[PDB]
Amino acid sequence: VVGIGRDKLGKIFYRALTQYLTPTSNFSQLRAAAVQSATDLYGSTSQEVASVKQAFDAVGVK
Amino acid sequence: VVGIGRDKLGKIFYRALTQYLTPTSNFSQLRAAAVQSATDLYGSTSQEVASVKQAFDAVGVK
Repeated sequence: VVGIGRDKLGKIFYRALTQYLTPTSNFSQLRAAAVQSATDLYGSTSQEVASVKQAFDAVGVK
Repeated sequence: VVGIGRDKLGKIFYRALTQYLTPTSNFSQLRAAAVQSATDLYGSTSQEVASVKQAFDAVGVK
């Protein structure tokens, strides 16, 4: 699973938008925002961060 | 009114990244990707689409 267990990504991504993201966002801004979000929500010793990272990998290159 | 609960938001963003997004992505590209994910998942005139849009809309104003 390329993002933990789909629905569980919710917390990370929502936070990544409303706290870490900008109106003038690119792909990389999202990446950092999402990793930071995961790190804060579930700790960084977690596969939850690794899963956030994994999402970015398979973007168009499925 | 993010009427789905942050946990549902995860389903969307996995699909948004891996199936709908580009390597050379931007905020506007992501808007569509997430909205479209939510459409596929929960119908078009859906609270899921409403909650997704709202996230992007808040970010875009500050």
